Amino acid sequence: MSEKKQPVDLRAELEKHGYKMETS
Amino acid sequence: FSRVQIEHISSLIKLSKADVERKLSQMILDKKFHGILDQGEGVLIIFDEPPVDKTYEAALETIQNMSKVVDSLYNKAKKLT
Amino acid sequence: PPGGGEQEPPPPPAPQDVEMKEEAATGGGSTGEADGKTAAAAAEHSQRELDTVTLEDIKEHVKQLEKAVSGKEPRFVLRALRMLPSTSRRLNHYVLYKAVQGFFTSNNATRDFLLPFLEEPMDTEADLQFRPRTGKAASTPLLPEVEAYLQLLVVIFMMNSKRYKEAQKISDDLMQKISTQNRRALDLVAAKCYYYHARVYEFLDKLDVVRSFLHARLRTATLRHDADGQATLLNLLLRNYLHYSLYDQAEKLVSKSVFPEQANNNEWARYLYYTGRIKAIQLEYSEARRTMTNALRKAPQHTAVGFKQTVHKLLIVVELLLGEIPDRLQFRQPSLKRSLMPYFLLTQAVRTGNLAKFNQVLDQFGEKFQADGTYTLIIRLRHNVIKTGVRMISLSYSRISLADIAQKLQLDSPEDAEFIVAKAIRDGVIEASINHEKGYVQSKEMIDIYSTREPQLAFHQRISFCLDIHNMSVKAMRFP
Amino acid sequence: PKNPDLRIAQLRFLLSLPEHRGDAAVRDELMAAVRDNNMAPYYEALCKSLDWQIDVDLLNKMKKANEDELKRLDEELEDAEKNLGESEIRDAMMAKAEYLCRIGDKEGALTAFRKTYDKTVALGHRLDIVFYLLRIGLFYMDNDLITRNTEKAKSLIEEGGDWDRRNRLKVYQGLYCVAIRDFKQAAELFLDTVSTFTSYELMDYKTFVTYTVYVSMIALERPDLREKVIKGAEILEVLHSLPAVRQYLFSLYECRYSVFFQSLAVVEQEMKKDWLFAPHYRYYVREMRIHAYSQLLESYRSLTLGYMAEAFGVGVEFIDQELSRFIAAGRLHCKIDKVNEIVETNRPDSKNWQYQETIKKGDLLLNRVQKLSRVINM
Amino acid sequence: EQLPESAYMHQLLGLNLLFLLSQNRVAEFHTELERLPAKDIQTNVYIKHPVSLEQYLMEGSYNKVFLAKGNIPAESYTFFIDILLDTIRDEIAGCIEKAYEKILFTEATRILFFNTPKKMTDYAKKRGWVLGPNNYYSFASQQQKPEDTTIPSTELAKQVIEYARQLEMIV
Repeated sequence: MSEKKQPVDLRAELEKHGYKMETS
Repeated sequence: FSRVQIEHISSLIKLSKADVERKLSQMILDKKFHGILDQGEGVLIIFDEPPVDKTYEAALETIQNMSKVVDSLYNKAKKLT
Repeated sequence: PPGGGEQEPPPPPAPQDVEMKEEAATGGGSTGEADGKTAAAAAEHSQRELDTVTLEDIKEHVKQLEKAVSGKEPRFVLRALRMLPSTSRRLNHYVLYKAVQGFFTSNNATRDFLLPFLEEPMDTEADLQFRPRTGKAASTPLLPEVEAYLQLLVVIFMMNSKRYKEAQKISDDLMQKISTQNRRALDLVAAKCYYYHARVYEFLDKLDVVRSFLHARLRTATLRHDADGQATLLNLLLRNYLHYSLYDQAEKLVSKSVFPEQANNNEWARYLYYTGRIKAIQLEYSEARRTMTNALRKAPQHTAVGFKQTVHKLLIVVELLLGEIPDRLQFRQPSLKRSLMPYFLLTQAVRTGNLAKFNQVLDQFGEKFQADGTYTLIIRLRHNVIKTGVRMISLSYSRISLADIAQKLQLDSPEDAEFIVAKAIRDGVIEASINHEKGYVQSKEMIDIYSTREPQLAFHQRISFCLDIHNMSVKAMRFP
Repeated sequence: PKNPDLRIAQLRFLLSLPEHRGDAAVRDELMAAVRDNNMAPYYEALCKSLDWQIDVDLLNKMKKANEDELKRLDEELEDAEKNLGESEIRDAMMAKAEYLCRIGDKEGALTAFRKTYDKTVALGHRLDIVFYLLRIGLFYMDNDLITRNTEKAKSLIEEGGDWDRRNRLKVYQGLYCVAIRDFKQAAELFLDTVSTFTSYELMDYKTFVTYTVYVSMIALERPDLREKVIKGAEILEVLHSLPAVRQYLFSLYECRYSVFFQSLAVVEQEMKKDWLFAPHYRYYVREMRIHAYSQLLESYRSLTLGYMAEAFGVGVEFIDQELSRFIAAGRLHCKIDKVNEIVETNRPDSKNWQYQETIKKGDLLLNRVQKLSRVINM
Repeated sequence: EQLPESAYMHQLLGLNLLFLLSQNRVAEFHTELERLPAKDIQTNVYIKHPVSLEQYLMEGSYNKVFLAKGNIPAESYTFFIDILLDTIRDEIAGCIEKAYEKILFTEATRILFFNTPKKMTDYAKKRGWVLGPNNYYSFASQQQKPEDTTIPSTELAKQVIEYARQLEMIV
């Protein structure tokens, strides 16, 4: 300004989704 | 007829209920057939509320009116610096 | 040695010109602007003085020492003199001292000579017409000098400028009469050195003696010169009163008024950041999010530097307490980024419904929480995790058992499972219905309504009251 | 004059992101470094990849002999300008200095581009220049200079008409639209498919086939998807050669969900190892979730999850946590009921969202005018 | 500000703050600790109990609060937590319904706990709501079914009545 205030201071997923099949 | 049972409408089309449910739902996928079926009781119901027109007008105005105030950002922030 | 010795002459001529003609053209021009028109005010050299002061606040200021023409202090501070036709001879005496400074050493060092100098305008007796010219001729050396922070023997000289400003304050309580068209520029200049009151007093401890003195000045400007005076003095109040307890939350209630008109420009926006943290202490999140957003969105153009980034930092704090926040990593600047780096993972932990993710953020970033000053809401946000966590899973899951959801809701016993959703409807979260036996939470939704009435009916008064104000502006700006 | 250095840039992507390749990526980098006599490229590769051992006199005498090949051309320009033949002079120094700039960075490139800009009277050589900015913009992944050369070339090409090189530009702008996120313009501009055949600037044609078939499954409608792949006569064979993507195309239409994440695993594995696809896969995957689940729910308004669990293997309790956690993310929001065995789709959102754009856009709209209103005057 | 340090100088803020927030005041907590953060951060922190207690008020508790009613810092302040309990009990009945859906009986025995207290009769009357056998209902229905039909249409007319008056003010 310079006046006033300022000058003061489930993933993506790849692996897990493919694993859901062979899990159960 | 909007509301109809699936078994006797498959009797009018002379086809099995498996590919009647999947083809009709495929017609809903194409949006040309307005309605939906019901698998639990074997029902098919047609309903529609076509017009979006007012929302099209609204969106067309305001979405561009964003860039309008962006265009006014050039002039009205130029007098500052 | 020859290079550094011959590079001393080049720098001074630039302050010898612009720093000489800045208060000569603006201050001397404001003299003719203060003789007539009077319209009513304007006094466009007051805002031009703001441009010159903000220009000095970066480069080069004046002193310090710099060992370049320290005779600029006695130049404008002496030789009114005295009545206007006699002042014209002194207007030639500034050129006379330009030749005297162009011949001899030109008194490149003042230092302890400020004692007779600063008291020379009181030796003239007097200017006598323009107090802003006397206050500015003394302060313009001293006010940029506060940026040196030498803290030896010149701090009481800044206090002498504060006493000269107190003589400006007594004259701010008297004449008037009538339309002291120069007191708006006195509101401008004094607000500056009232913030220099803040800085110089903050060199040791709080200014509390000047809190009763500020209340003396803020109340004596009531109701006459409060315009543009009360706004800056209220920020002078609110800033350090936000640093030192107490009662300012209820004090600004009875203080308002508003206080209209908002001046100048970003002053009201930063005030809505100051009182924005205030109104955020009451925790009502619609008024807090609107006062925090309107604080940052209303502030052009910067630089400098990081406090305009600080209002954006604390802005979305109330949005974290709302329960829904976007990921702000795309809004990071080259500076604001490195400042908020802990606050990044904080709002990322607010988006997620995980408890350990948010608690680990608290334990690790607690040091940065001490730097910002916002603490108390970090522990209660766990209730925002249980409400957003249940908003998540309920709408998410078809029918969820109270034992399976008990992992993310961390208790979710067969009893409190009723209240989690029920008391969320009290807060307007989720409509999920639960028949409790084992049990299981079956979440459905049917709502078709609203999105209509209040938006369009308010837009009527919004647009109309707006264009009415734009009328009050354009219709009144046609004086030329 | 592209694919040799195009593979070098692909080797930069093979070195950069994955940290688990320490052998093949540096090997074929040196195999491509000993040819084309690159200098500045192997400096950036020297900081990123291994620092050797020793290069020094090897590539310094190669840059010395190439300097002799550089100084034979740069000392022929004053001997060639001794005679006069309009182009019979500067066309040699514009193309070979770009080959001398192919030795490094942007310098000879950009200085020859604006050099020859005032000479060539034909658009073919101007578009060849455009090809040089596009390859040098592809190596450094800089999208700033790839827009300007094409914007100036198309006006001369579309004045106008072309067959081959117009399809070439469609591949370029398709590679730029897929460099950033554009789903529709990539497949729409790649609709030419086999008409581009194979070119040195189009690199491997099979990779281009994978580029258009991977991007045509997102923003393209399901009837339009099968209209592209199945009804397309020329594209069907080149997508049939690779069963990986063809299996994903015909199974997506087959609606079977038991092969999806395995076929998507092969598709995503190809998505990870290809450049410029790294930022865009995170949305691409969850988009394929809501893509395949959009036709899952649309079958029936009220669906019995027992019928869903009939052939899944196994979807009894899996679709509960799977679809739910995808609903919580914001993908395919719906209200489903259990022990009543009702999956209710929904929610059309034909009331709130219909009128929401007014107040939504009007919020920031009237906000942005509130700024400019209350700022001035004072 | 400088005074000899007193033992109760710290907790007089926090224990009064305990009763302050645990009576469900979400504002006065922030402005009570808004003096300066430093004195609150150092040590002797009683702050964790009330805030989590309030999270257990909308949880609600009852259960975890009764377990927190066994462990209190406390200290020496009793009749504050007595009215604190009273303002908790009545505000649970105020924050429950309207509107909540159908639930069973023995979990409404879990609502007010005890075994079969007379407070469950006081609320089942006050709520109203419904008293069902072995169940409870929100009928009927959900509730009162706001339409709103043409009741807003009158003020809709009035809206542009004085707005066209503002249109004539331009004109």
